[PDB]
Amino acid sequence: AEAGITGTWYNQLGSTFIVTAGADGALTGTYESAVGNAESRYVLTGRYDSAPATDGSGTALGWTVAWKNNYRNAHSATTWSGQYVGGAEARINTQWLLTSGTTEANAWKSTLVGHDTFTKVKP
Amino acid sequence: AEAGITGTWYNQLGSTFIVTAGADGALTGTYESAVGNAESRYVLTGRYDSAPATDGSGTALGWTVAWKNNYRNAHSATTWSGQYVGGAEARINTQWLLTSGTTEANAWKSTLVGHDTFTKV
Amino acid sequence: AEAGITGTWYNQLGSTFIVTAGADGALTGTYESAVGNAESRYVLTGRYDSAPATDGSGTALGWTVAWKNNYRNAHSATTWSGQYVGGAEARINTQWLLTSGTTEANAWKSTLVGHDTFTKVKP
Amino acid sequence: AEAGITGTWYNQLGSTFIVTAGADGALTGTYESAVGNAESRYVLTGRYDSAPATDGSGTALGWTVAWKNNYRNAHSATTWSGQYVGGAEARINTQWLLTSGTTEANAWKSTLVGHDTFTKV
Amino acid sequence: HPQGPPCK
Amino acid sequence: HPQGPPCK
Amino acid sequence: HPQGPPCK
Amino acid sequence: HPQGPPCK
Repeated sequence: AEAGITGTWYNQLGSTFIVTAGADGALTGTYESAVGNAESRYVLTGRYDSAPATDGSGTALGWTVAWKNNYRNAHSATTWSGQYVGGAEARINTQWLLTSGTTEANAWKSTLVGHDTFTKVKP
Repeated sequence: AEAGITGTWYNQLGSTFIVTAGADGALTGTYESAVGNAESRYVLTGRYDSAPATDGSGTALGWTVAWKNNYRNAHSATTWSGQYVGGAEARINTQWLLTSGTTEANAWKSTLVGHDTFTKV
Repeated sequence: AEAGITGTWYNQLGSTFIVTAGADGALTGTYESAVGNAESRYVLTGRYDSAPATDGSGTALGWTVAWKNNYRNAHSATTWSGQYVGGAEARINTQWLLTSGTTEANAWKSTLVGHDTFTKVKP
Repeated sequence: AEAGITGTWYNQLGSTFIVTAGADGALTGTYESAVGNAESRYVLTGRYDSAPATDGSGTALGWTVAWKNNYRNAHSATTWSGQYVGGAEARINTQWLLTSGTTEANAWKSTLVGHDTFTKV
Repeated sequence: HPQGPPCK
Repeated sequence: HPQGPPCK
Repeated sequence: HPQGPPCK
Repeated sequence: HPQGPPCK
Protein backbone atom coordinates (compact mmCIF):
# COMPACT_ATOMS: atom_id res chain seq x y z
CA ALA A 1 0.00 0.00 0.00
CA GLU A 2 1.59 3.42 -0.82
CA ALA A 3 1.51 4.72 2.79
CA GLY A 4 3.43 1.75 4.18
CA ILE A 5 6.26 2.17 1.69
CA THR A 6 6.36 5.97 2.08
CA GLY A 7 8.74 7.05 4.85
CA THR A 8 12.38 6.76 5.86
CA TRP A 9 14.22 3.49 5.84
CA TYR A 10 17.80 2.36 6.74
CA ASN A 11 19.64 -0.77 5.86
CA GLN A 12 22.29 -2.77 7.74
CA LEU A 13 25.25 -0.76 6.26
CA GLY A 14 23.76 2.52 7.64
CA SER A 15 22.48 4.08 4.43
CA THR A 16 19.23 6.14 4.36
CA PHE A 17 16.43 5.75 1.78
CA ILE A 18 13.58 8.41 1.93
CA VAL A 19 10.75 7.49 -0.45
CA THR A 20 7.27 8.55 -1.40
CA ALA A 21 5.06 6.04 -3.17
CA GLY A 22 2.42 7.81 -5.35
CA ALA A 23 -0.97 6.28 -6.24
CA ASP A 24 0.13 5.63 -9.84
CA GLY A 25 2.91 3.04 -8.78
CA ALA A 26 5.71 5.64 -8.84
CA LEU A 27 8.56 5.80 -6.38
CA THR A 28 10.67 9.03 -5.94
CA GLY A 29 13.03 9.99 -3.12
CA THR A 30 16.61 10.30 -2.05
CA TYR A 31 19.28 7.77 -1.04
CA GLU A 32 22.09 8.69 1.40
CA SER A 33 25.39 7.04 1.98
CA ALA A 34 26.15 5.43 5.38
CA VAL A 35 26.86 8.30 7.84
CA GLY A 36 29.03 10.96 6.03
CA ASN A 37 27.46 14.48 6.20
CA ALA A 38 24.72 16.03 3.99
CA GLU A 39 26.11 15.97 0.36
CA SER A 40 25.95 12.16 0.26
CA ARG A 41 22.35 12.37 -1.16
CA TYR A 42 21.43 11.04 -4.61
CA VAL A 43 18.11 10.98 -6.50
CA LEU A 44 16.21 7.70 -6.91
CA THR A 45 13.17 6.80 -9.00
CA GLY A 46 11.37 3.44 -9.09
CA ARG A 47 8.05 1.64 -9.45
CA TYR A 48 6.03 -0.70 -7.23
CA ASP A 49 3.17 -3.09 -8.20
CA SER A 50 0.12 -0.35 -6.41
CA ALA A 51 -2.32 -3.33 -6.26
CA PRO A 52 -0.43 -6.28 -4.62
CA ALA A 53 -2.31 -9.51 -3.72
CA THR A 54 -4.65 -10.55 0.15
CA ASP A 55 -2.93 -12.18 1.23
CA GLY A 56 0.25 -12.14 3.30
CA SER A 57 2.33 -11.67 0.16
CA GLY A 58 4.85 -8.88 -0.38
CA THR A 59 4.55 -5.98 -2.82
CA ALA A 60 7.18 -6.13 -5.54
CA LEU A 61 9.13 -2.89 -6.27
CA GLY A 62 12.44 -1.67 -7.57
CA TRP A 63 14.38 1.58 -7.92
CA THR A 64 17.54 2.95 -9.36
CA VAL A 65 20.22 5.43 -8.19
CA ALA A 66 22.92 6.68 -10.60
CA TRP A 67 25.80 7.76 -8.38
CA LYS A 68 26.27 11.30 -9.50
CA ASN A 69 25.14 14.46 -7.78
CA ASN A 70 26.71 17.97 -7.70
CA TYR A 71 29.61 16.86 -5.51
CA ARG A 72 30.52 13.47 -6.79
CA ASN A 73 30.26 11.20 -9.85
CA ALA A 74 31.12 7.52 -9.18
CA HIS A 75 30.28 6.60 -12.86
CA SER A 76 28.01 3.76 -11.71
CA ALA A 77 24.30 3.01 -11.12
CA THR A 78 22.62 0.53 -8.78
CA THR A 79 19.18 -1.03 -9.04
CA TRP A 80 17.45 -2.71 -6.07
CA SER A 81 14.72 -5.28 -6.81
CA GLY A 82 12.73 -6.69 -3.86
CA GLN A 83 9.46 -6.90 -1.92
CA TYR A 84 7.87 -4.68 0.73
CA VAL A 85 6.43 -6.75 3.63
CA GLY A 86 4.27 -4.65 6.03
CA GLY A 87 3.30 -5.28 9.66
CA ALA A 88 4.41 -3.44 12.83
CA GLU A 89 7.97 -4.31 11.71
CA ALA A 90 7.79 -3.54 8.01
CA ARG A 91 10.78 -4.49 5.88
CA ILE A 92 11.89 -4.15 2.29
CA ASN A 93 14.07 -7.14 1.30
CA THR A 94 16.18 -6.64 -1.81
CA GLN A 95 18.88 -8.02 -4.07
CA TRP A 96 20.83 -5.32 -6.00
CA LEU A 97 23.07 -4.98 -9.07
CA LEU A 98 25.75 -2.20 -9.12
CA THR A 99 27.11 -1.61 -12.65
CA SER A 100 30.11 0.68 -13.30
CA GLY A 101 30.88 2.25 -16.70
CA THR A 102 33.90 0.33 -18.07
CA THR A 103 35.77 0.04 -21.30
CA GLU A 104 35.19 -2.96 -23.53
CA ALA A 105 37.87 -4.98 -21.93
CA ASN A 106 36.61 -4.77 -18.34
CA ALA A 107 33.01 -5.18 -19.18
CA TRP A 108 33.14 -8.75 -17.90
CA LYS A 109 33.64 -7.46 -14.34
CA SER A 110 31.43 -4.38 -14.48
CA THR A 111 28.67 -5.71 -12.20
CA LEU A 112 28.51 -6.39 -8.48
CA VAL A 113 25.59 -8.22 -6.74
CA GLY A 114 24.43 -8.13 -3.14
CA HIS A 115 21.44 -7.88 -0.91
CA ASP A 116 20.13 -5.35 1.59
CA THR A 117 17.18 -5.35 3.99
CA PHE A 118 15.66 -2.01 4.95
CA THR A 119 13.88 -1.26 8.24
CA LYS A 120 11.35 1.57 8.36
CA VAL A 121 12.00 4.32 10.87
CA LYS A 122 9.74 7.33 10.10
CA PRO A 123 6.69 8.06 7.88
CA ALA B 1 26.77 9.68 -27.35
CA GLU B 2 24.95 11.32 -24.39
CA ALA B 3 21.31 11.54 -25.47
CA GLY B 4 21.86 8.70 -27.87
CA ILE B 5 20.09 6.62 -25.20
CA THR B 6 16.91 8.34 -26.37
CA GLY B 7 15.02 6.27 -28.95
CA THR B 8 13.47 2.83 -29.47
CA TRP B 9 15.46 -0.27 -28.50
CA TYR B 10 14.72 -3.96 -29.02
CA ASN B 11 16.08 -6.98 -27.17
CA GLN B 12 16.53 -10.51 -28.30
CA LEU B 13 13.05 -11.66 -26.97
CA GLY B 14 11.14 -9.14 -29.11
CA SER B 15 10.33 -6.66 -26.29
CA THR B 16 10.50 -2.94 -27.30
CA PHE B 17 11.74 -0.21 -24.97
CA ILE B 18 11.11 3.46 -25.79
CA VAL B 19 13.01 5.97 -23.61
CA THR B 20 13.75 9.63 -23.23
CA ALA B 21 16.94 10.55 -21.36
CA GLY B 22 16.73 13.98 -19.62
CA ALA B 23 19.84 16.16 -19.39
CA ASP B 24 20.03 15.66 -15.56
CA GLY B 25 20.03 11.83 -15.34
CA ALA B 26 16.42 10.82 -15.76
CA LEU B 27 15.20 7.98 -17.88
CA THR B 28 11.39 7.82 -18.65
CA GLY B 29 9.50 5.75 -21.13
CA THR B 30 7.35 2.68 -21.94
CA TYR B 31 8.31 -1.02 -22.09
CA GLU B 32 6.05 -3.15 -24.27
CA SER B 33 5.89 -6.85 -24.30
CA ALA B 34 5.11 -9.81 -26.55
CA VAL B 35 3.18 -9.50 -29.81
CA GLY B 36 3.55 -5.71 -29.74
CA ASN B 37 -0.04 -5.91 -28.58
CA ALA B 38 -1.77 -2.70 -27.46
CA GLU B 39 -1.67 -2.87 -23.70
CA SER B 40 1.39 -4.92 -23.27
CA ARG B 41 2.79 -1.42 -22.37
CA TYR B 42 4.13 -0.67 -18.94
CA VAL B 43 5.74 2.45 -17.59
CA LEU B 44 9.46 2.47 -16.88
CA THR B 45 11.56 5.04 -14.93
CA GLY B 46 15.29 5.08 -14.30
CA ARG B 47 18.50 7.03 -14.09
CA TYR B 48 21.82 7.14 -15.99
CA ASP B 49 25.20 8.72 -15.18
CA SER B 50 24.74 12.35 -17.40
CA ALA B 51 28.45 12.94 -17.00
CA PRO B 52 30.11 9.61 -17.93
CA ALA B 53 33.92 9.40 -17.87
CA THR B 54 35.81 10.85 -20.81
CA ASP B 55 38.92 6.26 -21.68
CA GLY B 56 36.05 5.06 -23.94
CA SER B 57 33.82 3.78 -21.12
CA GLY B 58 30.14 3.03 -21.38
CA THR B 59 27.47 4.99 -19.50
CA ALA B 60 26.04 3.30 -16.39
CA LEU B 61 22.25 3.25 -16.09
CA GLY B 62 19.34 1.17 -14.85
CA TRP B 63 15.54 1.30 -14.79
CA THR B 64 12.55 -0.46 -13.30
CA VAL B 65 9.22 -1.77 -14.64
CA ALA B 66 6.41 -2.90 -12.24
CA TRP B 67 4.34 -5.39 -14.20
CA LYS B 68 1.00 -3.77 -13.71
CA ASN B 69 -0.98 -1.59 -16.10
CA ASN B 70 -4.81 -1.08 -16.46
CA TYR B 71 -5.28 -4.51 -17.95
CA ARG B 72 -2.80 -6.77 -16.16
CA ASN B 73 -1.04 -7.12 -12.78
CA ALA B 74 1.66 -9.86 -12.65
CA HIS B 75 2.62 -8.87 -9.07
CA SER B 76 6.27 -8.56 -9.95
CA ALA B 77 8.82 -5.94 -10.94
CA THR B 78 12.06 -6.06 -12.95
CA THR B 79 15.15 -3.79 -12.66
CA TRP B 80 17.81 -3.74 -15.44
CA SER B 81 21.33 -2.51 -14.53
CA GLY B 82 23.92 -2.05 -17.28
CA GLN B 83 25.69 0.33 -19.51
CA TYR B 84 25.13 2.09 -22.77
CA VAL B 85 27.87 2.00 -25.46
CA GLY B 86 27.30 4.19 -28.45
CA GLY B 87 28.76 4.21 -31.88
CA ALA B 88 27.75 2.83 -35.21
CA GLU B 89 26.21 -0.17 -33.37
CA ALA B 90 24.87 1.28 -30.08
CA ARG B 91 23.86 -1.23 -27.47
CA ILE B 92 22.72 -1.31 -23.91
CA ASN B 93 24.12 -4.38 -22.18
CA THR B 94 22.22 -5.44 -19.04
CA GLN B 95 21.71 -8.02 -16.28
CA TRP B 96 18.27 -7.89 -14.59
CA LEU B 97 16.51 -9.01 -11.39
CA LEU B 98 12.76 -9.98 -11.55
CA THR B 99 11.23 -10.25 -8.08
CA SER B 100 7.66 -11.57 -7.55
CA GLY B 101 5.52 -10.69 -4.50
CA THR B 102 5.45 -13.99 -2.50
CA THR B 103 4.52 -15.17 0.98
CA GLU B 104 7.44 -15.72 3.50
CA ALA B 105 7.63 -19.42 2.71
CA ASN B 106 8.32 -18.69 -0.99
CA ALA B 107 10.52 -15.73 -0.40
CA TRP B 108 13.74 -17.80 -1.01
CA LYS B 109 12.77 -18.29 -4.69
CA SER B 110 11.21 -14.82 -5.33
CA THR B 111 13.96 -13.58 -7.66
CA LEU B 112 15.10 -14.57 -11.17
CA VAL B 113 18.23 -13.09 -12.74
CA GLY B 114 19.15 -12.88 -16.40
CA HIS B 115 20.83 -10.67 -19.00
CA ASP B 116 19.56 -8.75 -22.10
CA THR B 117 21.36 -6.85 -24.85
CA PHE B 118 19.23 -4.17 -26.50
CA THR B 119 19.97 -2.57 -29.92
CA LYS B 120 18.13 -0.13 -32.25
CA VAL B 121 17.63 -2.84 -34.87
CA ALA C 1 42.13 -23.32 6.70
CA GLU C 2 40.77 -26.82 5.79
CA ALA C 3 39.89 -27.80 9.39
CA GLY C 4 37.70 -24.74 9.95
CA ILE C 5 35.62 -25.41 6.86
CA THR C 6 35.38 -29.17 7.53
CA GLY C 7 32.34 -30.03 9.66
CA THR C 8 28.57 -29.69 9.64
CA TRP C 9 26.84 -26.46 8.86
CA TYR C 10 23.15 -25.30 8.68
CA ASN C 11 21.65 -22.27 7.08
CA GLN C 12 18.62 -20.16 8.01
CA LEU C 13 16.13 -22.31 5.98
CA GLY C 14 17.17 -25.45 7.98
CA SER C 15 19.24 -27.27 5.37
CA THR C 16 22.36 -29.29 6.35
CA PHE C 17 25.74 -29.09 4.57
CA ILE C 18 28.42 -31.69 5.69
CA VAL C 19 31.79 -30.94 4.08
CA THR C 20 35.39 -32.04 4.18
CA ALA C 21 38.02 -29.68 2.83
CA GLY C 22 41.12 -31.59 1.59
CA ALA C 23 44.63 -30.11 1.50
CA ASP C 24 44.53 -29.78 -2.30
CA GLY C 25 41.60 -27.14 -2.25
CA ALA C 26 38.89 -29.77 -2.81
CA LEU C 27 35.49 -29.76 -1.19
CA THR C 28 33.30 -32.96 -1.05
CA GLY C 29 30.26 -33.70 1.12
CA THR C 30 26.53 -33.95 1.23
CA TYR C 31 23.72 -31.38 1.28
CA GLU C 32 20.35 -32.11 2.96
CA SER C 33 17.04 -30.46 2.51
CA ALA C 34 15.42 -28.57 5.43
CA VAL C 35 14.05 -31.23 7.85
CA GLY C 36 12.41 -34.06 5.78
CA ASN C 37 13.84 -37.53 6.66
CA ALA C 38 17.04 -39.24 5.40
CA GLU C 39 16.67 -39.50 1.54
CA SER C 40 16.89 -35.72 1.15
CA ARG C 41 20.73 -36.01 0.76
CA TYR C 42 22.54 -34.97 -2.43
CA VAL C 43 26.25 -35.03 -3.37
CA LEU C 44 28.23 -31.78 -3.55
CA THR C 45 31.72 -31.03 -4.83
CA GLY C 46 33.52 -27.67 -4.75
CA ARG C 47 36.84 -25.86 -4.36
CA TYR C 48 38.23 -23.32 -1.90
CA ASP C 49 41.26 -20.99 -2.28
CA SER C 50 43.71 -23.53 0.47
CA ALA C 51 46.06 -20.52 1.00
CA PRO C 52 43.83 -17.46 1.83
CA ALA C 53 45.45 -14.15 2.90
CA THR C 54 46.70 -12.75 7.15
CA ASP C 55 44.77 -11.05 7.59
CA GLY C 56 41.16 -10.94 8.75
CA SER C 57 39.97 -11.71 5.23
CA GLY C 58 37.66 -14.57 4.29
CA THR C 59 38.55 -17.66 2.27
CA ALA C 60 36.74 -17.78 -1.05
CA LEU C 61 35.01 -21.09 -1.99
CA GLY C 62 32.15 -22.46 -4.01
CA TRP C 63 30.33 -25.75 -4.57
CA THR C 64 27.64 -27.27 -6.67
CA VAL C 65 24.73 -29.67 -6.04
CA ALA C 66 22.74 -31.16 -8.96
CA TRP C 67 19.36 -32.08 -7.49
CA LYS C 68 19.17 -35.71 -8.39
CA ASN C 69 19.76 -38.69 -6.16
CA ASN C 70 18.19 -42.20 -6.19
CA TYR C 71 14.83 -40.94 -4.95
CA ARG C 72 14.33 -37.68 -6.71
CA ASN C 73 15.41 -35.68 -9.78
CA ALA C 74 14.45 -31.97 -9.69
CA HIS C 75 16.24 -31.37 -13.07
CA SER C 76 18.16 -28.41 -11.62
CA ALA C 77 21.59 -27.56 -10.13
CA THR C 78 22.62 -24.87 -7.66
CA THR C 79 26.03 -23.30 -7.14
CA TRP C 80 26.93 -21.35 -3.98
CA SER C 81 29.78 -18.82 -4.18
CA GLY C 82 30.95 -17.14 -0.95
CA GLN C 83 33.59 -16.72 1.76
CA TYR C 84 34.40 -18.69 4.92
CA VAL C 85 35.05 -16.36 7.91
CA GLY C 86 36.47 -18.21 10.96
CA GLY C 87 36.46 -17.26 14.65
CA ALA C 88 34.53 -18.83 17.56
CA GLU C 89 31.40 -18.11 15.47
CA ALA C 90 32.55 -19.19 12.03
CA ARG C 91 30.23 -18.47 9.11
CA ILE C 92 30.11 -19.13 5.41
CA ASN C 93 28.30 -16.26 3.61
CA THR C 94 27.08 -17.05 0.12
CA GLN C 95 25.09 -15.90 -2.89
CA TRP C 96 23.68 -18.79 -5.02
CA LEU C 97 22.32 -19.42 -8.53
CA LEU C 98 19.73 -22.21 -9.04
CA THR C 99 19.34 -23.13 -12.75
CA SER C 100 16.59 -25.50 -13.97
CA GLY C 101 16.72 -27.37 -17.30
CA THR C 102 14.19 -25.61 -19.57
CA THR C 103 13.24 -25.62 -23.20
CA GLU C 104 14.43 -22.82 -25.44
CA ALA C 105 11.44 -20.70 -24.79
CA ASN C 106 11.71 -20.58 -20.99
CA ALA C 107 15.41 -20.21 -20.89
CA TRP C 108 14.99 -16.54 -20.00
CA LYS C 109 13.55 -17.52 -16.59
CA SER C 110 15.68 -20.58 -15.88
CA THR C 111 17.76 -19.02 -13.08
CA LEU C 112 16.94 -18.03 -9.52
CA VAL C 113 19.32 -16.01 -7.24
CA GLY C 114 19.49 -15.78 -3.47
CA HIS C 115 21.78 -15.80 -0.52
CA ASP C 116 22.36 -18.09 2.45
CA THR C 117 24.57 -17.85 5.53
CA PHE C 118 25.74 -21.07 7.15
CA THR C 119 26.58 -21.52 10.84
CA LYS C 120 28.96 -24.30 11.86
CA VAL C 121 27.64 -26.82 14.35
CA LYS C 122 29.99 -29.87 14.46
CA PRO C 123 33.50 -30.75 13.20
CA ALA D 1 23.42 -35.64 -25.81
CA GLU D 2 24.37 -37.00 -22.34
CA ALA D 3 28.16 -37.27 -22.39
CA GLY D 4 28.29 -34.65 -25.09
CA ILE D 5 29.32 -32.33 -22.24
CA THR D 6 32.67 -34.11 -22.38
CA GLY D 7 35.20 -32.25 -24.54
CA THR D 8 36.88 -28.85 -24.93
CA TRP D 9 34.74 -25.70 -24.79
CA TYR D 10 35.63 -22.06 -25.40
CA ASN D 11 33.87 -18.90 -24.25
CA GLN D 12 33.78 -15.49 -25.76
CA LEU D 13 36.79 -14.19 -23.67
CA GLY D 14 39.17 -16.86 -25.00
CA SER D 15 39.18 -19.08 -21.86
CA THR D 16 39.24 -22.87 -22.55
CA PHE D 17 37.39 -25.41 -20.41
CA ILE D 18 38.17 -29.13 -20.71
CA VAL D 19 35.74 -31.46 -18.90
CA THR D 20 34.88 -35.09 -18.42
CA ALA D 21 31.30 -35.87 -17.38
CA GLY D 22 31.01 -39.14 -15.36
CA ALA D 23 27.92 -41.33 -15.76
CA ASP D 24 26.73 -40.50 -12.18
CA GLY D 25 26.72 -36.67 -12.31
CA ALA D 26 30.32 -35.66 -11.84
CA LEU D 27 32.09 -32.99 -13.80
CA THR D 28 35.97 -32.86 -13.55
CA GLY D 29 38.47 -30.98 -15.61
CA THR D 30 40.80 -27.97 -16.09
CA TYR D 31 39.95 -24.31 -16.81
CA GLU D 32 42.73 -22.35 -18.49
CA SER D 33 42.94 -18.67 -18.79
CA ALA D 34 44.31 -15.90 -21.00
CA VAL D 35 47.03 -16.48 -23.61
CA GLY D 36 46.61 -20.25 -23.30
CA ASN D 37 49.78 -19.90 -21.26
CA ALA D 38 51.11 -22.98 -19.45
CA GLU D 39 50.02 -22.49 -15.88
CA SER D 40 46.99 -20.45 -16.45
CA ARG D 41 45.35 -23.88 -15.65
CA TYR D 42 43.15 -24.34 -12.65
CA VAL D 43 41.20 -27.35 -11.50
CA LEU D 44 37.42 -27.36 -11.80
CA THR D 45 34.86 -29.77 -10.27
CA GLY D 46 31.09 -29.79 -10.63
CA ARG D 47 27.92 -31.76 -11.11
CA TYR D 48 25.21 -32.07 -13.81
CA ASP D 49 21.73 -33.61 -13.78
CA SER D 50 22.71 -37.41 -15.48
CA ALA D 51 19.02 -38.01 -16.03
CA PRO D 52 17.70 -34.79 -17.64
CA ALA D 53 14.01 -34.63 -18.60
CA THR D 54 12.95 -36.35 -21.80
CA ASP D 55 10.23 -31.88 -23.85
CA GLY D 56 13.62 -30.86 -25.38
CA SER D 57 15.04 -29.31 -22.19
CA GLY D 58 18.66 -28.54 -21.53
CA THR D 59 20.72 -30.30 -18.85
CA ALA D 60 21.30 -28.33 -15.63
CA LEU D 61 24.87 -28.21 -14.35
CA GLY D 62 27.38 -26.00 -12.57
CA TRP D 63 31.02 -26.07 -11.50
CA THR D 64 33.53 -24.16 -9.44
CA VAL D 65 37.12 -22.94 -9.95
CA ALA D 66 39.21 -21.57 -7.01
CA TRP D 67 41.76 -19.24 -8.56
CA LYS D 68 44.82 -20.76 -7.06
CA ASN D 69 47.34 -23.12 -8.65
CA ASN D 70 51.12 -23.61 -7.94
CA TYR D 71 52.01 -20.32 -9.55
CA ARG D 72 49.17 -17.94 -8.68
CA ASN D 73 46.59 -17.32 -5.92
CA ALA D 74 43.97 -14.61 -6.75
CA HIS D 75 42.10 -15.30 -3.47
CA SER D 76 38.81 -15.73 -5.26
CA ALA D 77 36.57 -18.45 -6.65
CA THR D 78 33.98 -18.54 -9.45
CA THR D 79 30.90 -20.82 -9.79
CA TRP D 80 29.07 -21.14 -13.16
CA SER D 81 25.42 -22.32 -13.11
CA GLY D 82 23.64 -23.06 -16.39
CA GLN D 83 22.49 -25.64 -18.80
CA TYR D 84 23.87 -27.67 -21.63
CA VAL D 85 21.94 -27.84 -24.94
CA GLY D 86 23.26 -30.27 -27.47
CA GLY D 87 22.75 -30.60 -31.16
CA ALA D 88 24.62 -29.51 -34.21
CA GLU D 89 25.65 -26.34 -32.29
CA ALA D 90 26.06 -27.49 -28.65
CA ARG D 91 26.38 -24.75 -26.09
CA ILE D 92 26.54 -24.35 -22.38
CA ASN D 93 24.76 -21.16 -21.35
CA THR D 94 25.78 -19.81 -17.93
CA GLN D 95 25.57 -16.99 -15.37
CA TRP D 96 28.45 -16.93 -12.83
CA LEU D 97 29.32 -15.52 -9.38
CA LEU D 98 32.98 -14.53 -8.63
CA THR D 99 33.55 -13.94 -4.92
CA SER D 100 36.87 -12.54 -3.58
CA GLY D 101 38.12 -13.12 -0.01
CA THR D 102 37.69 -9.67 1.64
CA THR D 103 37.69 -8.18 5.13
CA GLU D 104 34.21 -7.45 6.74
CA ALA D 105 34.28 -3.84 5.61
CA ASN D 106 34.58 -4.88 1.94
CA ALA D 107 32.27 -7.81 2.18
CA TRP D 108 29.35 -5.84 0.56
CA LYS D 109 31.27 -5.66 -2.76
CA SER D 110 32.89 -9.15 -2.67
CA THR D 111 30.84 -10.62 -5.52
CA LEU D 112 30.68 -9.95 -9.28
CA VAL D 113 28.05 -11.59 -11.48
CA GLY D 114 28.13 -12.14 -15.22
CA HIS D 115 27.17 -14.58 -17.98
CA ASP D 116 29.20 -16.75 -20.45
CA THR D 117 28.16 -18.90 -23.40
CA PHE D 118 30.62 -21.69 -24.20
CA THR D 119 30.79 -23.58 -27.54
CA LYS D 120 33.15 -26.19 -29.08
CA VAL D 121 34.36 -23.72 -31.70
CA HIS E 1 4.83 -13.17 -17.87
CA PRO E 2 4.97 -9.89 -19.93
CA GLN E 3 8.77 -9.95 -19.70
CA GLY E 4 9.15 -13.13 -21.71
CA PRO E 5 8.77 -14.00 -25.38
CA PRO E 6 5.32 -14.60 -26.99
CA CYS E 7 3.37 -17.63 -26.04
CA LYS E 8 2.70 -18.32 -29.69
CA HIS F 1 12.30 -27.99 -4.09
CA PRO F 2 14.96 -29.58 -1.84
CA GLN F 3 16.67 -26.21 -1.48
CA GLY F 4 13.67 -24.59 0.27
CA PRO F 5 12.16 -25.03 3.78
CA PRO F 6 9.67 -27.80 4.77
CA CYS F 7 6.26 -27.55 3.12
CA LYS F 8 3.19 -26.09 4.89
CA HIS G 1 31.67 4.07 -2.89
CA PRO G 2 28.53 5.81 -1.58
CA GLN G 3 26.75 2.46 -1.38
CA GLY G 4 29.16 1.04 1.22
CA PRO G 5 29.69 1.80 4.96
CA PRO G 6 31.87 4.67 6.32
CA CYS G 7 35.59 4.32 5.66
CA LYS G 8 38.07 3.05 8.30
CA HIS H 1 42.34 -11.81 -12.88
CA PRO H 2 42.71 -15.25 -14.62
CA GLN H 3 38.98 -15.22 -15.40
CA GLY H 4 39.18 -12.23 -17.71
CA PRO H 5 40.53 -11.67 -21.21
CA PRO H 6 44.29 -11.17 -21.90
CA CYS H 7 45.95 -8.05 -20.73
CA LYS H 8 47.57 -7.67 -24.12
